[PDB]
Amino acid sequence: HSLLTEVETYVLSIVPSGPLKAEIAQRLEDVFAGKNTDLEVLMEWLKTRPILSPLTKGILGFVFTLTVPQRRRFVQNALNGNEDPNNMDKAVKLYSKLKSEITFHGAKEIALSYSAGALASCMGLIYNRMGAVTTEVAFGLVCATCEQIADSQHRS
Amino acid sequence: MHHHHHHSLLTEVETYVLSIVPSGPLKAEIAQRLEDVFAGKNTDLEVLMEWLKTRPILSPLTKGILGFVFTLTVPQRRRFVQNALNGNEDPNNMDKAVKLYSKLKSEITFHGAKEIALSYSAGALASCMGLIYNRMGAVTTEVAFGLVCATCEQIADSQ
Repeated sequence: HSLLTEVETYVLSIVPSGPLKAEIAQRLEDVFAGKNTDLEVLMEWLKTRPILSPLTKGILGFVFTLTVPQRRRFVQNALNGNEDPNNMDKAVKLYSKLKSEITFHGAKEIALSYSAGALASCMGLIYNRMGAVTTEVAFGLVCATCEQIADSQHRS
Repeated sequence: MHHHHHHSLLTEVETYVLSIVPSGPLKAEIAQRLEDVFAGKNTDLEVLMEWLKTRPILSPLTKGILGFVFTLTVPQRRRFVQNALNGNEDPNNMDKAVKLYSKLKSEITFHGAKEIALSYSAGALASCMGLIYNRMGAVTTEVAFGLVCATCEQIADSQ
C-alpha cells in the first residue's frame, strides 16, 4: 500500500544509516505484507539493538504494536521521556484532537504543529489508550513525530 | 526503600475506599480482602482482580479505585480499570489530571498529597489515578494513597 510505504519511509527516516536500517525495513515490510507475528521476539530483538537511541526504539515499538494484530516498559519510558510539563500539557490537547480525526493526512497536519517533545508524549500516552484513535490517525501522529525529530537533529 | 506502612495509615486508607462502596454483604467481603491484604496475607493479584472485575452492584468507577488500590499494595495491568478511571476523558479533566500528576511527583506524605488532590474534582482525580495506574513509579505509595483518599472523598461528597 502507498500509505504503509509512506509511514515506513517516515519511520525509517530517523534510524541511522547502516545495515540495521535495511534490516529494520525488511521487518516493517514483512509486518506490512501480512507475514508472521510474534511481536514478542520482535520487541525483544528491537529492545536489544545496539545504536538505536531509546526514542527510536519506542517509536518502532509503537509502530510494530500498531501493525501487529501487552505494554512493554521500554516503549513507555522512551516515549514519555522526562514527562516535562507542557510537553505533557500539549500531548494531552493533541490527543483530544486526534480522537476526532479520521484521516492519516488530517492527523499528520495537526500533529506537525506540536514540538517533538509533546508528540513523543502524545504517542507514549496513546500507547496506553491505543483504541482512542484509528490506525491511520495513529500513523499520522507517528509520521509527524518523525519529521519533528528529524528536523531537531537538523538544527545542529 | 522499605515497604512497611503503619496499620493506622492503612486503616485510614481503608475507610476512604470503603466510603464509596454501597452497604451490603459485598462491602463486608471487600473489607476482608482489603484488610488481610493490608496485613499481607500472601495475596495473588490476578485472582483478586478477576474477582473484582466480575462483581455485581459495583459501578465501574468503584471497581477501578479498588483495582488501583489492590495493584498498589499487592506484588500486568488490567483494562476495566483503565476504562473506569479514564472514563469520558473530558478535555479538562485530563488537563487538570496532568498538572496534579506532576505535582505529586515531588510530594512525600499521604497528607501533603491528599491535601493537594482535594483541590481537584472527582473527574480530574480519577484521570490522575488513571495516569499513575500506567506509571505507578511516578509517585511513592503513600502519596498514591493520598490521591486515592482525596478521590474517594470527592465522589462520596458529590453523592
